[PDB]
Amino acid sequence: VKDQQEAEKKKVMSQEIQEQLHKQQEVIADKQMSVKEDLDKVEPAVIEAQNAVKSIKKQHLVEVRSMANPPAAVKLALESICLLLGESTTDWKQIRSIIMRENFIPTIVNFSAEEISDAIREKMKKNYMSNPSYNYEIVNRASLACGPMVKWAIAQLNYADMLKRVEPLRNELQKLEDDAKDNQQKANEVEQMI
Repeated sequence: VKDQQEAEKKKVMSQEIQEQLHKQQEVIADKQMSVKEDLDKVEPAVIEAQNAVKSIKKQHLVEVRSMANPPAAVKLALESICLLLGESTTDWKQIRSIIMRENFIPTIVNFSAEEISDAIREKMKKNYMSNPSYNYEIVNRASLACGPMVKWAIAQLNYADMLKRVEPLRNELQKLEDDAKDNQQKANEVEQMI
């Protein structure tokens, strides 16, 4: 009778612990659903960036390849994507060689800034946050040859700010979803033990 009273006290404590773990799991599941909405926003923003990538004309790329003395606005617009791939050269005679090469088109197709280094991106942020060319009005006025590709560059830098935010949010979600599932399994195991 004393051993059964001690086991009954241990069972009531484990019952209260199992209730607290079930409430903690429900709070974790609510936090997981809130970061899931953030993850859905980031996935549509990535999809919009991919749609901007698809919005490329083959003719518009070679207008840049056939341009020998361009407006200074479109010259800076290609300097935006020059160092994105990692070319520090700024002369137009020398930078038209990367534009001229055929490696230039498929690299724009599969491109991701998730793999792009933070340090080079920081250089892409510092230089291009001062640009009149970054303003979608200067490029459009200068040419519609640089309109869509510059629109893709703008999308990508906005995507990188959204991404500092996204790596934090997704890290939170992986932790929140994993903690919610582990808390639910633990809640089931403790309810079975109770």
